[PDB]
Formats: sequence, structure tokens, C-alpha cells
Amino acid sequence: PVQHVGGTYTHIPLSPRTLNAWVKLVQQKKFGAEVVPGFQALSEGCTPYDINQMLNCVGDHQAAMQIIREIINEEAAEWDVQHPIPGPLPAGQLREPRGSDIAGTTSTVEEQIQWMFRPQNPVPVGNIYRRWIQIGLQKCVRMY
Amino acid sequence: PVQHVGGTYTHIPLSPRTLNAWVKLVEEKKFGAEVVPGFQALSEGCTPYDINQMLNCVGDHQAAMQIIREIINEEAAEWDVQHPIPGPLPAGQLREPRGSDIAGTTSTVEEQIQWMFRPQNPVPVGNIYRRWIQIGLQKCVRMY
Repeated sequence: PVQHVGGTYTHIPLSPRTLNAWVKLVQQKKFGAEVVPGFQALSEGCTPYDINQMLNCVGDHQAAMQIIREIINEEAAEWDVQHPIPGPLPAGQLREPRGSDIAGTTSTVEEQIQWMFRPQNPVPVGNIYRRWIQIGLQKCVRMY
Repeated sequence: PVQHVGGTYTHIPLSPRTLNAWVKLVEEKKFGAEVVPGFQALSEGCTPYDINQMLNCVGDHQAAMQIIREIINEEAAEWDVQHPIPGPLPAGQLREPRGSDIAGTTSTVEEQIQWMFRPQNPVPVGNIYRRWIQIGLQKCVRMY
């Protein structure tokens, strides 16, 4: 998640108990329907980096992880079609997020927070990524 | 929770993150099944005092709270039947916990910690209470 202290936005990790509640859903509910609402709830306010921490326990269940990854790739690819880069990037300027930046594969949590909380035209990359994961989890539920 | 720093166990509250995650979990579907494993993880290592904070954070769900209260009262009464007293308790000495002590009604957090961590027959009052709350939450899930 993101804290706002000295007028600055910075990362704060999911508490161990919060992450452990997710981990316990994932291990206990074998990708039954409530993984969906559980993810929604527990991913509230998350950055992509945080979501990627939540997906660490999902990597223990490759069947599910494969399903989810395929959906992430699809959604990232469509994002990029819908957001063509006009370029080139001005010196020193943070790029607009690509699909892989939203997924947190190519971005730092500091970049993520900048997109989320910058003063002009923020991009809610955590919430966009959470939608992608929800699509994937819904598919896991219908395929397990 | 409880911390142990140089020979003294003391209370540390659940983080605001953790408590807010619990709230989100409860309200995603309004006591969807996900609350049961989630509560287990979120309340790990808690005192009754901490569990009561969790409950007060969802106290606007009065229907659920009444269902949980009835179960607490049942379990507390059966705990008291199962533990007739008998002492002797010296004037310098913490009583053995009763049902209302386990529930955090008639006990302070310092008393709870004393029972949980004393070396002479500790009583895991937090875990006992957690068991009661689980029964109540399972009932909430079915009755909502």
C-alpha cells in the first residue's frame, strides 16, 4: 500500500497478517469462488508490486498461476494497443506506463506510486492490474 | 499482538492496515465465506483485546455482531461449567480466567497477556476466544 506522511507518498508493505490471510485463502480454498472477493478485499489500495507479492503464493499452484499469467499477458498487450507511444521521451521524463509497467514486471514501486499519485494525470496502475488479476482468478474458478 | 522485549511481554495493537483489511474483507460480500480463513490469519497471535478491536471495527454490522455475541455467551457459559473454580487464590494473585475474561469483557489486556505467557500453566485465552469467534463467523456466513 501507499502511505502519505511528509507530504510524500511512499510504499508501505501489506502487513504480514494481511498477506497471510490471502495466502490462507489461496492454500485452503482450492480456487473456490471466494478467492475472487477475497482478492478484491485484500488487494485494496495496492500497488502492482504489492499484487506481485500476493501472487507469490499463487506461484505454488502452477495450474492457477499459468491461467492468471496468460490473462495478464493478454490484458497488457491490449493496453499497449490502446496506448500507442507517440515518443520520443523528453530527457529525464518518466514514461507513460506500458502494460508490463502496470503488471509490475518492468516498473519499480516508486514508479508505480508516481503514476498513481503524480499531480498531473495520474494513472491508477494498481487498480488496473487488480482488474486483470480478477479476470484471471475468475477463470481459475471456472477451470479448476 | 504481544511483543517480548527484555524479559517483559507487552501489548502492541494490530496495525491500522490490518484492521482496515479485516473491514474490507467483511464488507466485500457482507460476511462471505472468505471471512472465516481471513479472520483466522488476521487474528493470529492476538489477545482478546485485539479480537475485540477487530469486532468493534465491524460494529456497524449489528446483525452479525448479535449472532457472534450469542455464540460467545454460549461458549463462555460452557467454559465456566467446565471450570467450577476452586482456587485457593492468594490475595497477591491473578485469578484463573472465566468465560468473560476470555472474551475480554472482564479482563484487561495485561491480564490476558499474563495468562497467555505465564510459565505456570499458561491459558491461551486469545486462541480460545478465536475459536469462539470462528463459530460465530461460520454462523454469520450461513445466516446472512
